[PDB]
Amino acid sequence: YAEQGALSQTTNESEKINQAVAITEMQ
Amino acid sequence: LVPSLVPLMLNDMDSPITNDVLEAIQNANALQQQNAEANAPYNQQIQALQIQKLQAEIMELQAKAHKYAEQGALSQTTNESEKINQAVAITEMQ
Repeated sequence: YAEQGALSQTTNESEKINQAVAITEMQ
Repeated sequence: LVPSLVPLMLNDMDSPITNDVLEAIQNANALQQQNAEANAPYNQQIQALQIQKLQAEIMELQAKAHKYAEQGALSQTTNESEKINQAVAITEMQ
C-alpha cells in the first residue's frame, strides 16, 4: 500500500508536469 | 493475605504430621514454580507476537491512509487538467 501511494504520488507529479508544459503549449 | 499465611500457620503446629506437611508444601511450591518457569517463554513469545501484530495494524492503516491521500491528490490533479482542457476547448469553439 505504501508503494502504491508512492506510485500515485509520482504519476501525480507527471500529470502536473504535463499541465505545466500544456499551459505553455497553449500560450 | 490468607494463602500466604498458611505455611507460617503450619510451622506453628504441634502435630506429628507437621514434618510431612511442610515438605509437601515445599514440593508443591517447587512444582508450581517449575511449571511457571517452563511455560514462561511461551507467554513472553505470545506477548511479543501480539505487540508485533498491533504494530503491524499501525503501519497497515497508515499505509492505507497514505495511498488514499495520494489517490485523492491524483484525482485533484486530473480534475485540474480536465478543467484546463475545458478552458481551452471553450476558446477552440469560439
